[PDB]
Amino acid sequence: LMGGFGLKHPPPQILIKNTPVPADPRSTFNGDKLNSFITQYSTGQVSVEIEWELQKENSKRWNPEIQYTSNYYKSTSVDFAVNTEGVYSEPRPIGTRYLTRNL
Amino acid sequence: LMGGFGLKHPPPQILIKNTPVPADPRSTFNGDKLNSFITQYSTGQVSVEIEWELQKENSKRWNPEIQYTSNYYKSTSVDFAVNTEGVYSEPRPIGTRYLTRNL
Repeated sequence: LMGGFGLKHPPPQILIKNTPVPADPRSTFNGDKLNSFITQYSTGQVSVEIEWELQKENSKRWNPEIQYTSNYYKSTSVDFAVNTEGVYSEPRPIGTRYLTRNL
Repeated sequence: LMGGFGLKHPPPQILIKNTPVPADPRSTFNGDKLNSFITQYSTGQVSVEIEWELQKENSKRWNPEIQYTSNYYKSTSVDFAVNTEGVYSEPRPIGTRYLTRNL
């Protein structure tokens, strides 16, 4: 109901964790669990690639369609770009429905 | 200079004419040319088919382009259609230059 593709078997969820590294323990045995660790974090790269299938539009409409376009007039900044501070923003929401079809 | 493709050998020009059909002449020979004809005209069908080669656009521009689009707002008639009297009109001239490229 938020929109999308419903899936019985959606793309699986991917879990990631840092392995705990203990700090130096006591030199005499204690049976309690170890609560003292070295502080860590990790960084890296992630890639994702999706193949999409397209359904081409085949239409005998004579007159031109409605299209999504960018504003022609001058502006202080470009839409869908960074500003002076280096912040990327998205000006408006963009839907999918422009071309037409007979009911 | 009006714009277009210059051609040393352009598509050839096609000439068409009704063949003259004489009206009944005199029953005694005269050597002057015949100036009296039957009035005629012709109608028919014509087809023309052109193959066009396309140059695809390959671009890394991040932000959206300018596109030619039709007006969204309500109107008394549709652009590029017939009116109530059956007259077809073209509202505006439409150029070819919308997508962009680096200089």
